[PDB]
Amino acid sequence: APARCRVCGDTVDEFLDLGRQPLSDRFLTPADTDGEFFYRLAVGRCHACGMVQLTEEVPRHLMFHEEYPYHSSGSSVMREHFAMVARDFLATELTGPDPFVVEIGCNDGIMLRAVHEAGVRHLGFEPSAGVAEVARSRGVRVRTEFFEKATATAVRESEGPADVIYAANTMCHIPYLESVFQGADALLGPDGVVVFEDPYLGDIVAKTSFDQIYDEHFYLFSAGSVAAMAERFGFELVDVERLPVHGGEVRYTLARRGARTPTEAVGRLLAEEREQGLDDLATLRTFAANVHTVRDELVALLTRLRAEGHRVVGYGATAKSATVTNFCGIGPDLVSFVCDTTPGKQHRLTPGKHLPVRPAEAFAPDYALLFAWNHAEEIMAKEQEFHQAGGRWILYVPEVHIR
Ligand SMILES: Nc1ncnc2c1ncn2[C@@H]1O[C@H](CSCC[C@H](N)C(=O)O)[C@@H](O)[C@H]1O
Ligand SMILES: Cc1cn([C@H]2C[C@H](O)[C@@H](COP(=O)(O)O)O2)c(=O)[nH]c1=O
Ligand SMILES: [Zn+2]
Repeated sequence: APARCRVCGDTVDEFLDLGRQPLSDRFLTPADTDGEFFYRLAVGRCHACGMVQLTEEVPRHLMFHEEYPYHSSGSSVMREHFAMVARDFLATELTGPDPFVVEIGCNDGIMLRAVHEAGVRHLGFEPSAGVAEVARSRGVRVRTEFFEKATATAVRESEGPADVIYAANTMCHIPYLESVFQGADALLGPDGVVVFEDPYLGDIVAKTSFDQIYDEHFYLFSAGSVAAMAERFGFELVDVERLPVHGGEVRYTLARRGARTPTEAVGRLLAEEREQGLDDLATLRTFAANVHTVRDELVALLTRLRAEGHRVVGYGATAKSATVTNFCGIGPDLVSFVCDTTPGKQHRLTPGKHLPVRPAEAFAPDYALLFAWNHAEEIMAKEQEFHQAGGRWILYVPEVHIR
């Protein structure tokens, strides 16, 4: 029997079943292995409001806790991006004599750092206690708390109204959006905005990039779903922008209903989504057929390659890759190990399928399976050596192909 929509409570129509999955970032020490968590990863569309979402939630505190392993400042290009975000806010929203910006999911303080440094009052919400502490050491004010209604309301009471509430790669992790927006209601000034950027459903379908579907991406936002969501909560979609990062995102700007005028980009994106059928169950079924084809093809290839004695190695032990390995039944018998630059992932086995993770230097095989497809260019150039040697790259986004 079907899931209830986490926004409006109506029935969700499941369109893709990705099977039993581990938590995407629980890399196993061989010393433990035993009590590995699995859940059923599948995706559906609310029948009333069209919000695309997972049909089983992972409990928030099993993902967001004291050992949260994703550190934002690992990425130089993401450090640059969030500096730019900070500068953009200071030029446009945080222009007053004593403004205030709240960030949901501030992580190691990669964006709020630049706001603090501009002398602007701020507060991060970061429930993962470890990274929260990194943000604090860097001067950012942080509450080690989940942003929701009550926690947002107590910040209003002690610190006054916010001009901006920002969330980057965070809103799609939070099923309880109503509580989030009751929080925003309490906390924003009359003209304030909620601004969030997350993986975009349009790019997922166009690219068949189904490895964007894993535990921490409860929602696959579009302009259409976000607009309806907003409307339900007394908000309004007033700006949108497409971002190239993390495989394709949109940054959505909401204000309170009737408070701001929507930009021409909003209507434009809404019409694009409409003519492309992005709101149709039927389109999402085509996507799921395309995903099955990718699986069929990727498996057939890897098995052909093993029968012919070609060694295959994985490149990039991405959080996304968990979905591909578990969905495709790819274990050590089809890919011997995965090269990764993160030392907290090395000396360990990948979530669910338990591929050994070895350092980058281990790379120098006949074929390399490129899991970090969103950094393909960078990777293939760094490793020209390999492909000069007759090495070949198997990619599965947007299709199974070799290069
Ligand atoms: N209700 C909530 N309020 C605030 N942060 C939350 C939350 N639920 C999850 N998070 C946090 O959201 C983050 C998702 S990862 C995002 C960090 C990233 N570089 C960025 O773009 O901000 C984690 O650090 C996690 O602890
Ligand atoms: C770009 C790159 C990423 N990786 C891995 C590290 C991370 O685990 C992951 C990509 O992180 P991102 O999604 O935050 O950009 O891929 C490598 O091992 N080598 C590389 O050259
Ligand atoms: Zn709904």
